[PDB]
Amino acid sequence: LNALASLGHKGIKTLRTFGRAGLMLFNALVGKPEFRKHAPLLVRQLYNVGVLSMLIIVVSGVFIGMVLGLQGYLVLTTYSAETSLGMLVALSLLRELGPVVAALLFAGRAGSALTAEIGLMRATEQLSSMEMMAVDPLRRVISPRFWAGVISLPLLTVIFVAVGIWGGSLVGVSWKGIDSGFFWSAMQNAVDWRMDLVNCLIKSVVFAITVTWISLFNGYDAIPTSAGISRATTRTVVHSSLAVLGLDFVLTALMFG
Amino acid sequence: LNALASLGHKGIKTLRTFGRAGLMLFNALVGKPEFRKHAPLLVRQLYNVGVLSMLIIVVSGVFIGMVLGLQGYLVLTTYSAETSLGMLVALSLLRELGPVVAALLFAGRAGSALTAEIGLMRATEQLSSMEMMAVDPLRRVISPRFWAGVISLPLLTVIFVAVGIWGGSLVGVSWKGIDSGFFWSAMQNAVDWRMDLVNCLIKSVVFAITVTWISLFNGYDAIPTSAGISRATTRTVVHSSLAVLGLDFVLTALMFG
Amino acid sequence: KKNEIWVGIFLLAALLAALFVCLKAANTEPTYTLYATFDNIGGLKARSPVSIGGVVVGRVADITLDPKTYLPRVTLEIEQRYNHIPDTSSLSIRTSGLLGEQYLALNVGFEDPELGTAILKDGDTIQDTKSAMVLEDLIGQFLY
Amino acid sequence: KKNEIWVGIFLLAALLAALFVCLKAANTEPTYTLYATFDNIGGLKARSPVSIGGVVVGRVADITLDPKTYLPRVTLEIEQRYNHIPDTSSLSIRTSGLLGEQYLALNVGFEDPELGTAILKDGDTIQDTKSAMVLEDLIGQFLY
Amino acid sequence: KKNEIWVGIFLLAALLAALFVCLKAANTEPTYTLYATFDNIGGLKARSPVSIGGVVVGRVADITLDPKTYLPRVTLEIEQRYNHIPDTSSLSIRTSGLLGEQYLALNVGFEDPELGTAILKDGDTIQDTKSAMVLEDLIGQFLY
Amino acid sequence: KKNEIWVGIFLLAALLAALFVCLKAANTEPTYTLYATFDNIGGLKARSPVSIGGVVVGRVADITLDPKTYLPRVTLEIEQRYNHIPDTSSLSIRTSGLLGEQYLALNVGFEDPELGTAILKDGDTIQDTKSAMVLEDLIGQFLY
Amino acid sequence: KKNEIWVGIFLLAALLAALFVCLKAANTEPTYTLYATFDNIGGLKARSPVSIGGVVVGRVADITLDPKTYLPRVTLEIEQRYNHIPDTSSLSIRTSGLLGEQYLALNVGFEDPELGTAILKDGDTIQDTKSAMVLEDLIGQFLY
Ligand SMILES: CCCCCCCC/C=C/CCCCCCCC(=O)O[C@H](COC(=O)CCCCCCCCCCCCCCC)COP(=O)(O)OC[C@@H](O)CO
Ligand SMILES: CCCCCCCC/C=C/CCCCCCCC(=O)O[C@H](COC(=O)CCCCCCCCCCCCCCC)COP(=O)(O)OC[C@@H](O)CO
Ligand SMILES: CCCCCCCC/C=C/CCCCCCCC(=O)O[C@H](COC(=O)CCCCCCCCCCCCCCC)COP(=O)(O)OC[C@@H](O)CO
Ligand SMILES: CCCCCCCC/C=C/CCCCCCCC(=O)O[C@H](COC(=O)CCCCCCCCCCCCCCC)COP(=O)(O)OC[C@@H](O)CO
Ligand SMILES: CCCCCCCC/C=C/CCCCCCCC(=O)O[C@H](COC(=O)CCCCCCCCCCCCCCC)COP(=O)(O)OC[C@@H](O)CO
Ligand SMILES: CCCCCCCC/C=C/CCCCCCCC(=O)O[C@H](COC(=O)CCCCCCCCCCCCCCC)COP(=O)(O)OC[C@@H](O)CO
Ligand SMILES: CCCCCCCC/C=C\CCCCCCCC(=O)O[C@H](COC(=O)CCCCCCCCCCCCCCC)COP(=O)(O)OC[C@@H](O)CO
Ligand SMILES: CCCCCCCC/C=C\CCCCCCCC(=O)O[C@H](COC(=O)CCCCCCCCCCCCCCC)COP(=O)(O)OC[C@@H](O)CO
Ligand SMILES: CCCCCCCC/C=C\CCCCCCCC(=O)O[C@H](COC(=O)CCCCCCCCCCCCCCC)COP(=O)(O)OC[C@@H](O)CO
Ligand SMILES: CCCCCCCC/C=C\CCCCCCCC(=O)O[C@H](COC(=O)CCCCCCCCCCCCCCC)COP(=O)(O)OC[C@@H](O)CO
Ligand SMILES: CCCCCCCC/C=C\CCCCCCCC(=O)O[C@H](COC(=O)CCCCCCCCCCCCCCC)COP(=O)(O)OC[C@@H](O)CO
Ligand SMILES: CCCCCCCC/C=C\CCCCCCCC(=O)O[C@H](COC(=O)CCCCCCCCCCCCCCC)COP(=O)(O)OC[C@@H](O)CO
Repeated sequence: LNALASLGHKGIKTLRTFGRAGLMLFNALVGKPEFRKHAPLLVRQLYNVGVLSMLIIVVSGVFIGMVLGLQGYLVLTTYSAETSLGMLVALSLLRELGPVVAALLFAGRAGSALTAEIGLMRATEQLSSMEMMAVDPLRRVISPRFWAGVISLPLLTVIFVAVGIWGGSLVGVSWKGIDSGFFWSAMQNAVDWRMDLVNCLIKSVVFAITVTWISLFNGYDAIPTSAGISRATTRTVVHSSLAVLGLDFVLTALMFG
Repeated sequence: LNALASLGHKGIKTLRTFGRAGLMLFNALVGKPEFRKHAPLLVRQLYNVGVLSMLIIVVSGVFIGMVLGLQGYLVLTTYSAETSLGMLVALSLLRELGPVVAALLFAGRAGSALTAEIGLMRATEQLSSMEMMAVDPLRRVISPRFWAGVISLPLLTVIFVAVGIWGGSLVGVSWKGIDSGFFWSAMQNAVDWRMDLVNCLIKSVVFAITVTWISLFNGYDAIPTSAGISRATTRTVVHSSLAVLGLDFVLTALMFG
Repeated sequence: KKNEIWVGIFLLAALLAALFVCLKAANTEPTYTLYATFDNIGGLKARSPVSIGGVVVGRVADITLDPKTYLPRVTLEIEQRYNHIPDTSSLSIRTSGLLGEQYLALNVGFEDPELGTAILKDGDTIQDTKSAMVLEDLIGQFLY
Repeated sequence: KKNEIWVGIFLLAALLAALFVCLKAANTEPTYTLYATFDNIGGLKARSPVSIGGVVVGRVADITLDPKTYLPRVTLEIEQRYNHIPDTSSLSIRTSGLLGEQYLALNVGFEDPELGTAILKDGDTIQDTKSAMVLEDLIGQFLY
Repeated sequence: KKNEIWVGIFLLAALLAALFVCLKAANTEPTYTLYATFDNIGGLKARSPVSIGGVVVGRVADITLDPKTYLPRVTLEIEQRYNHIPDTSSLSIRTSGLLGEQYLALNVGFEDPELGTAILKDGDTIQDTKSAMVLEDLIGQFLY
Repeated sequence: KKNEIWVGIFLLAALLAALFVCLKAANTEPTYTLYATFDNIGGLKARSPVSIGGVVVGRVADITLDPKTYLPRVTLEIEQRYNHIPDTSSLSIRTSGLLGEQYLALNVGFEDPELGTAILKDGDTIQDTKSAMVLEDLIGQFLY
Repeated sequence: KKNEIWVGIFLLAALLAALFVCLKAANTEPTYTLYATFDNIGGLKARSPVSIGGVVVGRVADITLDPKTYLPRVTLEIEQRYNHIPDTSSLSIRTSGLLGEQYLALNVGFEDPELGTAILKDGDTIQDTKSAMVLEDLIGQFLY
């Protein structure tokens, strides 16, 4: 049939897109450490990825914690359990909202800016002129941006959870008048260091590897035109959000199932 | 002081950016109806905005409903209340997750593709060559894309809630073994048409006006270079996500407070 | 012609999704009006059901505390299918389980023995009635 | 450009006028203030309602434990409609269900006989005021 | 390009090998199947555990109401470590807290007297099996 | 320029006006220290409230079981405003909801009679200090 | 030098945020071991507290089942500060409110009378060791 041959044609060129992505990350992270040449390159990329993402993370964390504090108050006040609001807000952020929503906003703001940057460096032949100076662009361009994304999303997640807990107490204690001694002490003996704090960090490291690898590859593999770069920037947001939400279900069934 | 004069300088040019955005939407939507010329233009834009966004909406809705069904099962099974899982899943989607998460994915996929499209039409002088043929580009280009975004985000939200409820029952009934008569009947007398179904549609229309207006203006006001278009595409995702989450708190305090 | 077919599939999917929510996830008729005045109604609300034997026969419309005696004067919306209620009936307010919603348990005084005892039709009032419970007078009646 | 500023000022004013109307309608009627003192109020917070048989007519503004005798002094806000309440009228604290919030039961002790007692107005005190129950004395005295 | 396919096959296999290991470790030891019949099992579902004094040793595989007498027939899975439970051992259905799940209490009430009673090895039945309990007739007999 | 400074000043005034409209909205204090020794406190934690009649007057910052006799020794922080409590007062531990979450009820058993009973001051010790109930020996009180 | 200052502020903010979570939101020492065998431990778990009078003095490890009798064996981690426990003590499993956790209520037999009653230190066993509750035998002891 002429339909089965076209489906197997797209199934072959999907296999060698996964193979090109495995060769790009392997040749970027392996060989000849170079701790002194890459240390100024890491600090500049840690500004573009991490510092420039703090506005969308701090402002979104306060609003999300305030919605959680308002919506969880109306549920718990039926059963006279509204002193357990701090346990509800903190646990619903350390699982499933701190890791996930900070990864979806990292993929839209820093993941789009990384695909657009690398695809612009191939449209202006900057990566080909680095190979002519006998400098490997996979070690010099790709790998400082990889480690800047793996470092900065775990650091942005812990800021998201901190200002989200503060926004939840801002509704519960300050506006609704829950006793603040009951609010904070019910939270402190419900949050465990192993089941809650460590499992929040494992999720945000798995998400940081996935979002950064997808975002760096879609710029490196883009068609170097002004319309082909914009098509690859949209492809990062779709592939990162389907992979964050898909991996979030598998890690929820493992850690808390 | 030389700092107060620079702050008032940025406070003036922020006022006339809000004024340029109000003039762009007013001159696009007002005057000489033209129902026959714009009806083929609406159907093509309803493909780019609506049909091409169905993959990120259907796949994300199933995963989010499955995480809600798994995480809400472990809470309710302590108090022997696990037949109320369908009430918990449906109400937490009709408020605060159906409207919000479908608007954040609409802003990343369709909002980025609308800023990139219009800014490319100014970089190649297509909007200036339409004014030379005595065709107003604000009525011919901007306004069919506005109504396609206001129509398609309420339609994508109701698909998100439908496949999210199905994914929640897929965990509760099929995997965990809750009685399916108890599951569905507890949902049906908890969901009201006015407090839940109508309030879901009001939120997704307010979000559809805001996301589309931000996304169309940032392409129309972009600096028409290959680096200035990519800067405006990132600006859409930040401004839409801070406005969706900010308006979500104000509408939650009104509707359910 | 490829783009206009896919828009038709996109509009069909949103209509099947709106039918799934409105039917399986959320599920005007001429009624008539009754009247009752209870001592204590605590927890009752507008749009709360009236039930005979468990089956919903009507709603609650606009409680509206009565002046000059300050007793709550509940008025109902019983439906036209059940036009045979004897006016020696009763009413109680019950709690639907233990933490459920609160509803009106319309007991039918199934006698109509003599007198040609009348039928509740629009504007008529009920006499028997019963008052809800408060949980402080339950322990007051238990241990004093 | 002489027009981008006056449009942007009107647009930014029309947003914060919409935001101020919305936030006011989420967080009137002339009322008149009453004061009462209890022995134990446990659970009664601010903005808790006062009820006539189940219908909310009043509020609670501030609790304010009184010096020199150490008894709480709750400040009521009865609405101006219900102006025939005697001053033999009682107050109690009740639970609003089985696990509900807390509320004030304005038990209207109707007498109006050949006595000549006034009604009330702003600043008058109710002396009935039973108390809130504790759940700790009653298990300690019934079960010993 | 002879290398982009063999890397992509190894990479896609290493992802679904990771996904199969993860999903198996979320949803062994040799056990031995046991059967019992009750009069009422209410609440006991599949995969509910069996306990020795509070320590879980067993499971429940399927319930399977038996034809021709209409009594449920639960199938147990005791661990192979605890191979000294006799045939005088009782079963009961308990609540696991106040509002908990449901569980089976494997009461090891061994006599081991002068006569040599045997051991519950594979496929044998327990005849003690009290029942689950219902708080409808118990209130109906104590209050009459 | 000229209007650029008037725009930078009109914004910083508005930016600090909302910072004073919110921080002054939604509401340090000198305190003094008391001590008390119970038999069982179970559920009381640090920062638990201390109440007179339902109004919070202090906190709890210690508890710390003490060696050599194995009794708990709570340290209180009453505010400086309530400096008139006699030494004939008691302390009891009340339950406040579910899941534990206890607090301390300080009943001002004020006498100020002959002999001259001293006001509690910084460092003194309340002697009555009843205890917290246990709920398991209360049903052993009921069933034996 | 502007980019390297802002990275230092970004790293300082993530350290203040990790201190806020680890201290205000979530809050190794040499210990020693005590032994006990209950009849029923229902609900108890590893890392559950031991308490004297309400104050946490240790945890729970090692809840495994004892062979040849099938009675549950619990051994504890009491802390080195409290090295004065008489071995005429008690033990009980209680429920921490009404739906809370399970904990061990170590009662101290504060006599140390004649015969120089020994001190519990590593490896010793406690023999009072009461029980847990099941809620079926409560009403079985009530109405039979
Ligand atoms: C004698 C008369 C008797 C009368 C007695 C009458 C009354 C008796 C009962 C009354 C009611 C009881 C009130 C119950 C109040 C307690 C409710 C509560 O606190 O729930 C917590 C919520 O945390 C949770 O996991 C919920 C946390 C996660 C929430 C899920 C995230 C929400 C969003 C989904 C993500 C979408 C993807 C991301 C979006 C893009 C669970 O914490 P928990 O304590 O269990 O400890 C953790 C561990 O044990 C796991 O449970
Ligand atoms: C592709 C490019 C690769 C680039 C790699 C990038 C960097 C890779 C990681 C960086 C730091 C990770 C921070 C995670 C901190 C959490 C580490 C941690 O302590 O978690 C342990 C388990 O971890 C676990 O399940 C395993 C979970 C940790 C894995 C999370 C990242 C997954 C990918 C990692 C791949 C490299 C790993 C190389 C290892 C050979 C728990 O034991 P713990 O003592 O607390 O008490 C045990 C008690 O319960 C009983 O003794
Ligand atoms: C320590 C723990 C380690 C665990 C390790 C587990 C390994 C997890 C692997 C993740 C791979 C992520 C790779 C990225 C794949 C992202 C998926 C993807 O590419 O998206 C679409 C396909 O979606 C799809 O069919 C659906 C795609 C699935 C999304 C990926 C899910 C990740 C795994 C979750 C599975 C849960 C199963 C639960 C079973 C109960 C493509 O269409 P489309 O042409 O429009 O493109 C747009 C453009 O071409 C428009 O022309
Ligand atoms: C005699 C002996 C006596 C013994 C008696 C002992 C036992 C007695 C009690 C036992 C426990 C009771 C179990 C309780 C089970 C019921 C729990 C439940 O169903 O909760 C529903 C959740 O919906 C809800 O709003 C929660 C819905 C919204 C959830 C919030 C969204 C989560 C995420 C946040 C967004 C982030 C931004 C977006 C992310 C980017 C509330 O529905 P509800 O019924 O109230 O009706 C709606 C209306 O009334 C409003 O409440
Ligand atoms: C800037 C460019 C403008 C482009 C405009 C784009 C399109 C604008 C709207 C399209 C359709 C909106 C669909 C919304 C459907 C919901 C409409 C609806 O029925 O809701 C009513 C309230 O609405 C309300 O609060 C008011 C809420 C509806 C507003 C939601 C959109 C906000 C912006 C709308 C601006 C235009 C409005 C022009 C009006 C003059 C409730 O009453 P209902 O009978 O159910 O029972 C009442 C019972 O409780 C007692 O009688
Ligand atoms: C029927 C109901 C109708 C209700 C109508 C209500 C009206 C609601 C108005 C929405 C306006 C949305 C306009 C979009 C504004 C989006 C805000 C924004 O622009 O983002 C940043 C500022 O954020 C910020 O300071 C914080 C910005 C706030 C985000 C906007 C919130 C919307 C309103 C929520 C307020 C809740 C208050 C709750 C009080 C309790 C800009 O920085 P930045 O230079 O990096 O730019 C990036 C680039 O320049 C990098 O060089
Ligand atoms: C720390 C540990 C966690 C790490 C997590 C690791 C996860 C991250 C790894 C790699 C991502 C890096 C990027 C990989 C490539 C990005 C995903 C990809 O393959 O791209 C397109 C998706 O194809 C698509 O239909 C999507 C196709 C399906 C995606 C595969 C689903 C996930 C794997 C389930 C197996 C399914 C097998 C069948 C099930 C039995 C294929 O382009 P296509 O050909 O259209 O050409 C046209 C034009 O678009 C580009 O040539
Ligand atoms: C509810 C909210 C809770 C509180 C939230 C407080 C607000 C959020 C706090 C911290 C996040 C700030 C992150 C710090 C970012 C600092 C990093 C930085 O300097 O970025 C430059 C500007 O960034 C910028 O957009 C400047 C960032 C501005 C930050 C936004 C402040 C808005 C305040 C007025 C809004 C009025 C709304 C109503 C308020 C009452 C970008 O240039 P770039 O590096 O490429 O080159 C250099 C050369 O171009 C810069 O001159
Ligand atoms: C259906 C009904 C609902 C409809 C909802 C309506 C909401 C949607 C309306 C309009 C959005 C359309 C786009 C408007 C413009 C997009 C937002 C905007 O103003 O852009 C930048 C943000 O500035 C910024 O610092 C963000 C500045 C603050 C944003 C204002 C917050 C929201 C309004 C709170 C008032 C605060 C006043 C002080 C508080 C008392 C300013 O560019 P800037 O100068 O840097 O030049 C440099 C370069 O970036 C472009 O020139
Ligand atoms: C848990 C999941 C739950 C079930 C989820 C089911 C999957 C999702 C269902 C419906 C959404 C599909 C939307 C239909 C989109 C149809 C619209 C369409 O045709 O779009 C074109 C292709 O789109 C496309 O990426 C083709 C879309 C492909 C859809 C993805 C199917 C992946 C299946 C294999 C994955 C293996 C993973 C493991 C599975 C076991 C884009 O070209 P464009 O218009 O510009 O020009 C024309 C010319 O280029 C097209 O030849
Ligand atoms: C994108 C989709 C586009 C949808 C297009 C717009 C959808 C529709 C918009 C607004 C609703 C129209 C207003 C409703 C008109 C009537 C408004 C009204 O107040 O009348 C009520 C009748 O309710 C009625 O029968 C009307 C009730 C019939 C049900 C119709 C509700 C519309 C459902 C919304 C669709 C959900 C899809 C989105 C889901 C996410 C009387 O009071 P109710 O009887 O209670 O008390 C009395 C009782 O207790 C016996 O006396
Ligand atoms: C981006 C930030 C980067 C952070 C860098 C990495 C962070 C750290 C990674 C892994 C944790 C290290 C493994 C812990 C080492 C010890 C692992 C271990 O199993 O030992 C336990 C001791 O716990 C211990 O004191 C170690 C416990 C002390 C607390 C340290 C936990 C690390 C907190 C994580 C940081 C949260 C920040 C992110 C928040 C979102 C004994 O068992 P536990 O006593 O229970 O029973 C006995 C009791 O009942 C009495 O007998």
